[PDB]
Amino acid sequence: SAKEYALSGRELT
Amino acid sequence: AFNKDQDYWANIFVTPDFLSVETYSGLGMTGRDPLFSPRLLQPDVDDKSLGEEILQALSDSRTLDVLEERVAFFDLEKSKEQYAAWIATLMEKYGYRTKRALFKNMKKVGIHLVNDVITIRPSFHEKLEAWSGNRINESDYVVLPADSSPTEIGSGLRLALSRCKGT
Ligand SMILES: [Cl-]
Repeated sequence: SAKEYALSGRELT
Repeated sequence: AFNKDQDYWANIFVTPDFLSVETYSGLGMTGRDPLFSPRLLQPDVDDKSLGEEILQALSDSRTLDVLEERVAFFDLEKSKEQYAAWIATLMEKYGYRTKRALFKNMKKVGIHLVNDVITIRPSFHEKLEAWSGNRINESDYVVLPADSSPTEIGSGLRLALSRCKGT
């Protein structure tokens, strides 16, 4: 929630 | 179909051995939505099949507008078990001996549909199990109208994949 970050089946958008 | 101002999320994880189209759901934070069976494709799947899969995965993407729904969706023990379960399946199905084998050449392309636009973001494979938008410039995004043919979406996914960075 922007650069995204994907980790552990999750993604910060 | 897709509602105005509603976000729909899908991620594609690609190894040399497979292509996995995954519905992500959430709100701000998103996560692989375990409601939906996986959508595993042959690494060389044709553009049209891929595009159709991506559009369907996008259509399954939920906005967790309900608080309790969000809290439950992102429960740490549950998230942890699901991700671990995720790894296990992939490893078992394609015969990866270790997690590293599974992840070491895994690319991730993020797909985001909001309003009239599908945005396909290459990612930087920063750690074994982490993909970041850092070091991917906005200009490397593949942007397509939402009404693109499944083939153009598939082709666009392939373009983004070619722009992922690693190691
Ligand atoms: Cl977030």
